[PDB]
Amino acid sequence: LLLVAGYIVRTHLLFVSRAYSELQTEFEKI
Amino acid sequence: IVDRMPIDGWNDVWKKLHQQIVNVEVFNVDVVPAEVYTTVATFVVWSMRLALFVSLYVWIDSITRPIYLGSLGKSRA
Amino acid sequence: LTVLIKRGILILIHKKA
Amino acid sequence: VFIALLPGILILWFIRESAMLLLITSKRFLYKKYNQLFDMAYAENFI
Amino acid sequence: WFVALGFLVYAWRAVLFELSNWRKAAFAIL
Amino acid sequence: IPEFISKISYLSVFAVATLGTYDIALDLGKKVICQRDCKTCNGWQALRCTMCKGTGSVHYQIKDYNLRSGEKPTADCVADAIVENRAELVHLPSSFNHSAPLPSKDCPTCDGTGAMSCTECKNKLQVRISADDIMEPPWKAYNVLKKMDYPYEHIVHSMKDPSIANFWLITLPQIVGGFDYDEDVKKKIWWQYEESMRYDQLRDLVAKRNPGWEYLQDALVSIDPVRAREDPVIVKNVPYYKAKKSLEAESQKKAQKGSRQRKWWFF
Ligand SMILES: [Zn+2]
Ligand SMILES: [Zn+2]
Repeated sequence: LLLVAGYIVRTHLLFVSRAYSELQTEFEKI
Repeated sequence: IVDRMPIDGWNDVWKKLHQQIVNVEVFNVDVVPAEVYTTVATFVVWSMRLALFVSLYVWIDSITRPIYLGSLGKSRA
Repeated sequence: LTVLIKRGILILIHKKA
Repeated sequence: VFIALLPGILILWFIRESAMLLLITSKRFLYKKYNQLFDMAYAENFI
Repeated sequence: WFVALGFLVYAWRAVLFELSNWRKAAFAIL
Repeated sequence: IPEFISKISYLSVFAVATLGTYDIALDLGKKVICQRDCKTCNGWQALRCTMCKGTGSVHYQIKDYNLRSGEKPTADCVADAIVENRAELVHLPSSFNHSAPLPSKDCPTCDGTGAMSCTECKNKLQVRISADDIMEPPWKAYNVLKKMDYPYEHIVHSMKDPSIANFWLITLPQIVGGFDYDEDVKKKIWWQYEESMRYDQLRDLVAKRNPGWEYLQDALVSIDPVRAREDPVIVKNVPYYKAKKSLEAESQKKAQKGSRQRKWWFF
């Protein structure tokens, strides 16, 4: 259970980081 | 609050404690509601900080920014 | 409640807040 | 331990889904805006 | 607004913590 | 100037956002990290400092003195050597009880706290990975209660009676268990018991203050060292106690003189 939770966390963290970076660049476009 | 009561004085310490004490107080606080409090609390508190910052940003921005086969028809006309 | 001092030190503490 | 670990996973999942929604909506909006800006200039005439 | 009211009544003492820090930081800045 | 402020605020809100995400990112790992468990200190990283027993007020002594050629072993010369550290300063435990109470200062091994941290535990491995701390186990409770000893002193002292020893040693196991002892078992129990009662018989006999009790005192200090090192009945210095007893006798004599001539002036 802990390993599954950690894997889900790592995927979520990577997705959130790249999403917020892209949102920053894209709102800087406008 | 006593610091780092190490391992094995208690059975001697309770030798005197039990004769001096008139009333002990024991606290019962589990771990899981505390952890649920940590996760929900950091979520709500950091969203509160984000809300304050985004409100300040949008207000100061809305105030400050307005102050600122190819030679057929070309041979006979 | 289980606060973490750096260099990896776990300290159990009183109830909450 | 399961119900203890659940809310952090859930709140991070909501954060991820909200970020995905915002990014995708902004992507569609900027795509249509840039295409409309190009189409005032290069397409049929315009209004 | 209602789920926000529930969530703020739920975590009252931590909200008072953060508000105390906000007031202290503002008075230290001023 | 305005665009820079707008840009830095619009970047600050997103910096707040990513920092806040990192907070929960560390928080989820924060309740699945625990302190590494040892077997000396059980992960508490502290055991009672045995070289001071936890009291801390250890005795100190000068062992050797490098005296200058032409001086006498006085006390002020020893103090002057202590100033320049030309005398061997050694630490004696307060567990050893001496005839002359030496200066009792703080124990350097624990800095006055009374405990030694578990130096076997190292900084690189002070944390574990197990989520054992969330589900409170049976084994941690049983272990922390396994070092509570169920202190039996409330029966061992009360056990010194022939009928009561008969009861506790023989009758209770024969009734509860439903078995019957062999005669070898009963006789070995009785022999080991009578052999164990030697020290308390000798303590009772030396407690009479009968004449020639110093011989039984040396018998007590000979039969068992560790217990006789802590028995309050045994006096460290015999002439001390003897002359103090004689002095107290003459003191109550002169007290009687005072209390009898105090009643001959009001008449
Ligand atoms: Zn240890
Ligand atoms: Zn010590």
